[PDB]
Amino acid sequence: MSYLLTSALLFALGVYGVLTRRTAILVFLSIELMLNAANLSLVGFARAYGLDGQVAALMVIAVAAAEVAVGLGLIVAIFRHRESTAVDDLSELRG
Amino acid sequence: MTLAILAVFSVALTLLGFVLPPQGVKRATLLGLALALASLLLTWGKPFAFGPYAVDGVSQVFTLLALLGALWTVGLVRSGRFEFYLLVLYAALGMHLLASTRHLLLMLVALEALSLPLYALATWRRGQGLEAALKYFLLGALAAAFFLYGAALFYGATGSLVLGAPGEGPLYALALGLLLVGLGFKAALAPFHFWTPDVYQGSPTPVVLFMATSVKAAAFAALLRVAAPPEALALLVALSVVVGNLAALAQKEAKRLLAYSSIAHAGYMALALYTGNAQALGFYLLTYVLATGLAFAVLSQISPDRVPLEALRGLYRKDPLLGLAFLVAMLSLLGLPPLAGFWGKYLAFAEAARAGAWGVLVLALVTSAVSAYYYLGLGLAVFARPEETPFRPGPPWARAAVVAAGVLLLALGLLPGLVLPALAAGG
Amino acid sequence: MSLLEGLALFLLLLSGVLVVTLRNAIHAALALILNFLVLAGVYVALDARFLGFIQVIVYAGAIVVLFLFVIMLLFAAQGEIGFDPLVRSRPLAALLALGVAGILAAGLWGLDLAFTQDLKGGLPQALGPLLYGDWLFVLLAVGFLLMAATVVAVALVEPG
Amino acid sequence: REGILFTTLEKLVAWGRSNSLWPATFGLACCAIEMMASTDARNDLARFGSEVFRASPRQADVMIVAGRLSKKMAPVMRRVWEQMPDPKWVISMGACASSGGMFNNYAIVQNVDSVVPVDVYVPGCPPRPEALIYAVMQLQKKVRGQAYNERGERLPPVAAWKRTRG
Amino acid sequence: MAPIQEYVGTLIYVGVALFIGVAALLVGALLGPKKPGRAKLMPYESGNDPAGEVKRFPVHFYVVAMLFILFDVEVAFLWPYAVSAGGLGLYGFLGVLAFTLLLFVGFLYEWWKGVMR
Amino acid sequence: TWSYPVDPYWMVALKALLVVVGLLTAFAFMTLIERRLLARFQVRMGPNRVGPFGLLQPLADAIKSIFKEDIVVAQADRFLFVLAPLISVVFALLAFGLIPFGPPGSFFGYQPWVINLDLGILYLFAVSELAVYGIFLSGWASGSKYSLLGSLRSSASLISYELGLGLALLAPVLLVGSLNLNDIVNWQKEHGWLFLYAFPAFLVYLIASMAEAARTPFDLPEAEQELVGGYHTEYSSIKWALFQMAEYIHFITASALIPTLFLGGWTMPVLEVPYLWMFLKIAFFLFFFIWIRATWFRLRYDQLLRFGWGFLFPLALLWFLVTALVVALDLPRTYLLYLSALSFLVLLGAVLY
Amino acid sequence: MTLNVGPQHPSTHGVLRLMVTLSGEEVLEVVPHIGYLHTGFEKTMEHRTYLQNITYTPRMDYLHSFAHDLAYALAVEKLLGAVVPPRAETIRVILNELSRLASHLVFLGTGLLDLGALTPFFYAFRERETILDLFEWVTGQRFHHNYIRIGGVKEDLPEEFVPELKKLLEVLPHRIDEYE
Ligand SMILES: CCCCCCCCCCC1=C(C)C(=O)C(OC)=C(OC)C1=O
Ligand code: SF4
Repeated sequence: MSYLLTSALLFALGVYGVLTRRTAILVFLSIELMLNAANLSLVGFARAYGLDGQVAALMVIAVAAAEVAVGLGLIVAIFRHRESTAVDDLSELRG
Repeated sequence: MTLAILAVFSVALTLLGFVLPPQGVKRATLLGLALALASLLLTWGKPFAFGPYAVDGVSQVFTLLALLGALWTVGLVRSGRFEFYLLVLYAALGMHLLASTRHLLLMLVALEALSLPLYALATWRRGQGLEAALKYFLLGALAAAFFLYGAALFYGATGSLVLGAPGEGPLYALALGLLLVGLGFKAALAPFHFWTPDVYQGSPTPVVLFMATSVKAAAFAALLRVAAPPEALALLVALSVVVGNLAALAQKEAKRLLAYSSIAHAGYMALALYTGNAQALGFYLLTYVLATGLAFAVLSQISPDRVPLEALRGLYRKDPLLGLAFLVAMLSLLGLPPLAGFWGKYLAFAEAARAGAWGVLVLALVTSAVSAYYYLGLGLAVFARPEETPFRPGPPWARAAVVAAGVLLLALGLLPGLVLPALAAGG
Repeated sequence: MSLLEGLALFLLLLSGVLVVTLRNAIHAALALILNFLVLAGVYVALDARFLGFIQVIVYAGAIVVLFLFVIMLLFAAQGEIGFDPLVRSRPLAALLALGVAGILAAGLWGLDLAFTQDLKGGLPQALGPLLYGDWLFVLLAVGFLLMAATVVAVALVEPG
Repeated sequence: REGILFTTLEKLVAWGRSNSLWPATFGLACCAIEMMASTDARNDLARFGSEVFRASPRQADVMIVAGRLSKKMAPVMRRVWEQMPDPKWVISMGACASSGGMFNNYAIVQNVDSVVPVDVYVPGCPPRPEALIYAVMQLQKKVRGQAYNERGERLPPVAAWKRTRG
Repeated sequence: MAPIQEYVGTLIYVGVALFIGVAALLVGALLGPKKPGRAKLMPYESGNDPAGEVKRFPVHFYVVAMLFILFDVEVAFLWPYAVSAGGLGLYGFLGVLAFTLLLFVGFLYEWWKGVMR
Repeated sequence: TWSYPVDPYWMVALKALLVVVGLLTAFAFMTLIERRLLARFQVRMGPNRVGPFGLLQPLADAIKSIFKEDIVVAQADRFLFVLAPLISVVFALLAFGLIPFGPPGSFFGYQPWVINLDLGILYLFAVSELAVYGIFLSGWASGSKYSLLGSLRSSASLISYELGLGLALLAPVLLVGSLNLNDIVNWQKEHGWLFLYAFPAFLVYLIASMAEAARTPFDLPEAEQELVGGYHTEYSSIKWALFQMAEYIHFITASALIPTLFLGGWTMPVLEVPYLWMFLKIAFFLFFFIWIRATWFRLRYDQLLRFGWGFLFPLALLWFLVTALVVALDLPRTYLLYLSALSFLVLLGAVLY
Repeated sequence: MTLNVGPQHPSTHGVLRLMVTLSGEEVLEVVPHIGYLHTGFEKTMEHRTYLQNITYTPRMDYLHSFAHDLAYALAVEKLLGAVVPPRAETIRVILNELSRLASHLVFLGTGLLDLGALTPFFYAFRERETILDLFEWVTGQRFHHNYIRIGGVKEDLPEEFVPELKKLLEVLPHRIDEYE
């Protein structure tokens, strides 16, 4: 149970990352932290409920890898020409 | 047995774009989507299950809606970049996989597989489009994190990751809420709706068409499978409809206002989740798909980049058929008799009242009455004096499509007793 | 067990503190890699062994390497640039962060379960038959997702 | 701590340094081809310890000044000598390096001892490679404290220890 | 399976090795002339500005590394198939075959598009 | 670890220290032997000096490397600069104990190995990635964009071929069916010399093994002769020694791994002596690789990546799918004998035109 | 990368300074900077005897030096109307082309070494040493030989030279074929 509570704490920490971090790339880092804490909880419950959560966590890692590739391509595309990746400077579209 | 054709055509055209011009790639994409649609028809009421992949009425109808939207949005784009269409097939398949399963993890895989090409296809190089894509991307990945923690706590609450499992108390409710967060975010339910206005304003008009039809369709196809409790459902509906319409009042731009209207319509659709009829919701989503596809086809004929409200006025004088279809669509999104949008509205409200949640329904109905302001400010201006406005009078393809959509809306407003039987398992 | 497990958890927690705290992208990435190393250790401790070594192989070896490459190609080391500070967001989100902890803590406390099943070690030997078989369809879906992600990134740059 | 002031250790460490001399060439001119020849397949500086040749200055102790030193090139050599690890020696290869040689004019520094502490000189134009071998032998037996000048003195083992650098 | 104590031994290995490693650094630190000067700290090459200030270096490295993450994911998928192959019979193989095509297409894709980028 | 016993903790730690000092002595003597072999190749001679036979040069070098002003460069990151050599050295030293030098008890009583983890190749794969980690982390840490370029090339190339390693090494696991190397060795004892079956994949492994700093990708890069490589150009006394030491350690590690997997890990068909034949094959690969060190040019890592990407890895995956097809149908193994013999004959006969 | 390919580093033979304006692995534009070896021949020669100047001419291009000494000799001979005996001329072309082969040998050695393989630097240089011995046989110097004179040559070739030159001329073709 200590491991799953630790997963909760790490998920919360990655949430504070995404809320806090100013630059796109560090936000993406926090996103990976969150997803991997989730996979930790999956591993705990996979130990508990019969081993399916392990293959689950593997597929989750693959998904995270794919969306990391695309998200980093995008982060590059926006701020290769542009100034700092900092996301608070993007306010053109307002409600 | 549709997935066979989807995989075949996707993989084939993927490589073929290297040897074949993008125009031929587009022709092949249209043929592939049409053949997938035909396969869906010939499988009407013929469930096919191999793994957790389960073809049922929900998957059938909702994926048919998404296929129609994809066909329509492919019709418009003439890009000399075949990639701008390949993702469509990809995206299409993703949404299909979202509907055809109850498995949370494969549902997540389908979510990402359909959402990534959406993130990419909103890039006309237009500066605001990139901001839109980035905001959408970050919020989508956050929602995937939420849904994944919900799946983890679900696998904790039950030995399987399939919905409908017995379910515990507070832990199962917690998992349900964590799943509902991401799913409603994807379905434009408040207070998880913030992404939709920015995304619809920034994204190119045909892409917004494809999204506002197929994304919401597949999202609700997934949502119906959840055991969504009444209380959270009520709160999401109330806030969604209220915020959507009220803030929609002040909008000066067509596409953004359509985004807020789609948030309010997500609020409306979320009622059937009380009983999860999925037949009445199927019909509701059919009407909405027709209306929104029509309206955004018009918006794409006018301007892919951006359309302000005033630009639409006088649209009747140019083309009468289009003006009539646009006004019919305005009513269908308002839910006014004798149009099928009212049929979907009434169906969702019946499913709600049967569950016995009243005050939320009252608030929803008052807000729908409020919506008449802008539904009219768009419908009625159709006759007003046209100011200077760019108009490119379309091909015959889109004209026939818009006319067919309007005729279908009026018919199913008059004669819904045709399709509604065949929105269950095939009764 | 608990003796070293507590220390491992404290290392994980401190690594998370840094990976969300440190302003230097490189410092952050290294903290994350130490996190994944400890996390693979925990996985192995949790009778799931193959997954921890794939975690070190793929995530450490492949991805956060690429992140390092990007933050070195895109300097970005002093992330705190272009502030638009919104200082109110610093504590507030933390409370929301605290919120998102407590609820989950509330969600999982008083929960004791069957943490004893004969997995016989999470070797890929035993992972195969589930993977190819019952789970083969998810595998094909993942492969298709990867194919789509490749094409997406390619068309995403594709200068003309 | 400088490896000094213990009867056994200083002898041993100086022995080691002497035999492990890692040259960092500062190739300038025609002497440098004979310097390359000091390792060739007929007369190789591949025994005394100077086989390995890290042209980087962060990985070498002995600096072999091989050629004419134009004045624009002087401060470069100044830094490159300064850009060495501190136990460093400067060997002056060729006539042009030690004195002005036949080029006694505005173009060349007339004594390298101006910018860097020169330890050992080796005349010749060019010095036969074996003159470079004898020069590195001079420096070798020097750092052991086994070197005497015509004044008779024991000379300090390391030059670049005797300068108020600045 | 295999005993867990061996994995424990692995950790002990690092504990010793790292320790001697750190010890080496300590030795290297203590035995030194330690004569700090401005020019010794200079980055490189004669006065200032070895590279200087320019625009960002090529993302080609990002391309290679992203490629690598996806294909290493592929390899991590292939190993469980590599171990348990016969017991799954042709059926099992069939999946990975189609699977391979998918990522192979990806590779083939990036081959027919190429990276001069 | 079905069939293999376990030693006490204290003996594990002491074996660790023993392997450390043995790698010190061994890599020092192999630096000597590389000097001498390079010299012997180019008709010039080695150090007939400070020996008698030259075997006192490493001591002089080690004495010089210390006292050599271990420097902390200003304008460089304070902590990472110190930390990186430790990373590169530690993650190079470890992950060599797994390689068995004999049957159990052939260590004068206990055990040839240190640890015999059930998942060997995965552990090796991880530490292979982490060595390059240390390398280019040092490259950045120096704060010289000169060395930055070199560290970038290093990581890119080595990691590309680190990918290709898996698509190569799949096949022998298919045949053996275990991830503990000792099972693979015993497999090579009964059926024999795995490489005979897997020549093509073996090739793309050998070429891949060249990438891990051995020589001729040779855009490692070395500080010498090109845009200076990473992990040096800023290190003076002990850290530079640590870097090159770890590079040599990984060198001999690969030269020992290649025989164990594909060829005949010690386990000789004839005369079956525990250590000596393994050390002889290690020295053979070392001599071949030093032959390469002397004999060939650079690659610029652009054509190198084109080569690995388009040529090596498709070949490795093709062979892997063939082997998996066979094992799934399992009808004979002989079809692989036939196809591998033909593959070697083809990859050779195209030379003699 | 406003990169400073410095003088003599990185191991660029022929010490030269390059300001490579560069992004990535291409080459945008290299701004050359020289002046780091200017010795002042064209000035000092205004203060040296004609005969003396043969002490100066070869030490500029140290690979193909005897071509410099030969060009100087011919220039002055044409200037003051000098006559070269045919033997002097023949030995002149022989030693000059011999230093031509020496130059090409070191050229290929340093080329392959600077980027590429290190081994073939030695064999060529091995042969080069024989060439150098030849010069030491006749001129008493490895290279930079002060042999030619305005009228002709310093002195005759010693008795021991010619067999060594034939030896080298007999072994060289196989050597060159090997390199090719
Ligand atoms: C085994 C390594 C031996 C090389 C030692 C000398 C370093 C290389 C630069 C020296 C050099 C200079 C100055 C030089 O001017 C020159 O001629 C253009 C060379 O070769 C053709 C040189 O090699
Ligand atoms: S002393 Fe002679 S060989 Fe040496 S640099 Fe001067 S001119 Fe050249």
